Amino acid sequence: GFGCNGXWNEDDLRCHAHCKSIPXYKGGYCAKXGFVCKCY
Repeated sequence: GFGCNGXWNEDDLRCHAHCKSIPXYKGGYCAKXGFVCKCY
């Protein structure tokens, strides 16, 4: 995943990095057992 590779591998930092790299987003929080990278 995009940093979110599960409960024991929840790198929301990298999820944020990912989403920040996407235009129209400013960040990205890691959700759903640390599996879903959700950009905002």
